[PDB]
Amino acid sequence: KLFIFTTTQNYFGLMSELWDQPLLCNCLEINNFLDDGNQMLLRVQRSDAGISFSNTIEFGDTKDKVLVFFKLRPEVITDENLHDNILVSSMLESPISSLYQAVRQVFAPMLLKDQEWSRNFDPKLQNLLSELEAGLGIVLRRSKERANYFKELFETIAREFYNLDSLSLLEVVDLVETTQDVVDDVWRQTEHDHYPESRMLHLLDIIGGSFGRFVQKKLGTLNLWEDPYYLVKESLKAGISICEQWVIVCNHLTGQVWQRYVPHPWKNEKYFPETLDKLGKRLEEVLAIRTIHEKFLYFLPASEEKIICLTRVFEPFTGLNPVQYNPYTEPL
Amino acid sequence: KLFIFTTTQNYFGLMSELWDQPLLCNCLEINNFLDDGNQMLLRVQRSDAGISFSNTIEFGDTKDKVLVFFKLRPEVITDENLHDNILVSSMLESPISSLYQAVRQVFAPMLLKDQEWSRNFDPKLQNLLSELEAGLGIVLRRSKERANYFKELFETIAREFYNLDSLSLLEVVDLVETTQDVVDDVWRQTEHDHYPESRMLHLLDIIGGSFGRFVQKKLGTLNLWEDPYYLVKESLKAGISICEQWVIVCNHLTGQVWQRYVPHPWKNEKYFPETLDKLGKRLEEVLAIRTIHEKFLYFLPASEEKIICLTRVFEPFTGLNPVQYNPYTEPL
Amino acid sequence: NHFIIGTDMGLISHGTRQDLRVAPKLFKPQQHGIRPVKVNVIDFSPFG
Repeated sequence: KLFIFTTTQNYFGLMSELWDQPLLCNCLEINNFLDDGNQMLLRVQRSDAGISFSNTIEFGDTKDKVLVFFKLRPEVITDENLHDNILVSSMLESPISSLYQAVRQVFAPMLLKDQEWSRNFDPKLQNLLSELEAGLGIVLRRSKERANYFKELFETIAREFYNLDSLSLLEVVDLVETTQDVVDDVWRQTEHDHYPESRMLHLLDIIGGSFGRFVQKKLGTLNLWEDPYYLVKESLKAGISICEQWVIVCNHLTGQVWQRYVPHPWKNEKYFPETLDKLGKRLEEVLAIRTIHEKFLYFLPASEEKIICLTRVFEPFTGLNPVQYNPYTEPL
Repeated sequence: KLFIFTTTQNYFGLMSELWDQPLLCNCLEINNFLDDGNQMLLRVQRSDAGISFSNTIEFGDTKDKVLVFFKLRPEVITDENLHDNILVSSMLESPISSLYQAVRQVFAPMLLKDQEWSRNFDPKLQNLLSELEAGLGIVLRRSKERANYFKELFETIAREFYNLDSLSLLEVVDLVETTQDVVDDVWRQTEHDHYPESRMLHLLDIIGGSFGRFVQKKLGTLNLWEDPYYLVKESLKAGISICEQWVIVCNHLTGQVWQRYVPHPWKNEKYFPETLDKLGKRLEEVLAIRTIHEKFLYFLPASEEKIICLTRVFEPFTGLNPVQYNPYTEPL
Repeated sequence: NHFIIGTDMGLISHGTRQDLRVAPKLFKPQQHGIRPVKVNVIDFSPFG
């Protein structure tokens, strides 16, 4: 209640001591931060002539400045000064600028200089930080008869595509085939030798990633844990077919489209990151597990004890790969 | 010339504004920080009755607290407020530990939370941050049958240790008994004569601390003052049972194994902070107060007029029964 | 599927058939030591 408010004033408002008037609703979150051996963080934000503390960190703000407190010890030692057991770090509420400035200004030069000779993985961490801040810096700094035709043609296709969430899994299994064909056709030598590479790849990347987000959402609405697995199996298989079919046709057709219909600089090469591939495998593992369980169920009198007990043992295991999965912590 | 000194005072020294007397030798490095478009950083450290400002980052000290200033703009704009263009970040004297926690706590949730579902190129940033925090964690944490035996016995119970959130009070009681037996076996020197005394003592300390925090975590959520005395005392006593049993068993059995499984110089010594013991006393106090009130109600016809007046005053007292009983603040 | 078993050592254990980790606790009065009372009759209250 001394360091927490003092730092708040120092960064947000008047660089001075706040009056000893801890008569705010935010005092509870402060007391929780100090006393609760679990609350290793505390966010503070300046409100309209007001101060707001909260253990929860939120990023709805556009470009505001916030400060987060970080605890060293499990619990605060009240007898000791409230600045000898707590760290502070400011940050901007900007998904691009905050990471760029934070990494570039603080982390990259810190690791470069502040390195112990006996510690490994330093040169790898250094390379990672460099590549990271570079990409952020790039984003942070960001006849009309043919142009009009191109805009109208591809804008129509894009808008027809954008109504994707309105389609079920059993239908998009076929859309992946239609969309790949029509998009590769319109890119052909129609009004110009070749449209600038910008949209040539960007539209396909949006379409591919859009299928990813589509399947991720739709498989979640199947409740891949409940009793009506019959319908789940049907829709799940469709989700896999969507994921795999798009990747296969992309990798095959690209090789010939850029050689036969549009004289695109790339030849006999692919473009698609194939994030659908991992999503498809994820569902395949789920299907295999559920299928095996159903097969054991037919033999329920044989393995009754195992089947009943293991169902609930494996539930917290499945909870390590939730619906709408992204393989960014795949080792878990 | 205000923010740099004022912030240093607020974090290192007296929580007040430094008099406008910039007559220190360190003022040159401060002035360079402000005016030099190249020096984007300035570290400050409080020495023995001294303050040292320098862009140079060092880790010669063991466990001191330092702070580094960072600019957003190449040069300070003196016209604008001197605290709206400068950020700070504190750190401990560890070139690896600081980076690990800073990245994990700040960047990992920042990108994952602060993301539009339709925005691309973030998958790359995600992978980069994943490898970034991974390498930092890996270094920070850094015949064979001996080590393998230890690991097998550890993992037998570490699954729950690392995932206690999913258990409940009754399971915790079972865990206390279960864990003691499993770790006791680790002292056995029959698979291999080597036994790492320091590893066992360290592990027991870690388990005690984390486990203790867990118990009070769960207990805090009960809100042990509500009208259903029946449920209050039931859950309350469970917390006490966990606290007493864990303390008694861990201290007694540890003192035994030091001489029985391994004929070590140690025996009959305490190796635990007994945080649960303090928690148990606090729980007993809450039970006594809550119970004696219920007893008054049971015998209410004896002093009904008093219970009514006592209830009205009891309420504002009960408002002062917080959770996470930090012994430093318990006098309240 | 649930059942309890008593022993001469003065304790009664709990268990079941299907899921053998539901609540593998034992029953004991508010006593200490052993008290091998040699439990000889067990019953169940025929109510909810």
